[PDB]
Amino acid sequence: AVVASELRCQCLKTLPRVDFKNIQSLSVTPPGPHCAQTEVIATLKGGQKVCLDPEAPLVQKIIQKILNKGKAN
Amino acid sequence: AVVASELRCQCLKTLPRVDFKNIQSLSVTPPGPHCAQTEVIATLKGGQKVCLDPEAPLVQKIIQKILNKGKAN
Repeated sequence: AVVASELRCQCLKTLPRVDFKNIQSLSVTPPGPHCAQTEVIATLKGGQKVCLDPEAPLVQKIIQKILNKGKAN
Repeated sequence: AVVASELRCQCLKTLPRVDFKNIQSLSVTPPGPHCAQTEVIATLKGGQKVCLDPEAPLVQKIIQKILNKGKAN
């Protein structure tokens, strides 16, 4: 009945460091006529994704750590 | 008939800086039993997405520029 998903953002909320070690995927997109702020979408290991910080600026470090965690090639 | 998408990666190839200013979305995911390397997926403005560098390490700068391009709040 009532509405809980309209002119809000990319998600009701977001995490600054979703189950990091679990983060098995990520999705960053700019804001729109409501999100009023960039937002991302990270997936975890096991089957559980969601929306994360705005480009994880404060968590960027831990993020750059997740992005640089592919130094196995 | 022939197969062109098997034990390869997240995409046939990837861009180090897809239509950046157009990049209207992004998706970063780790490699698997074939990609042998982290890969991402960025979308452009107009309706055209694809796979980008591996966390755009060399292009990370221009990327951090796209991630920090939300300083309008």
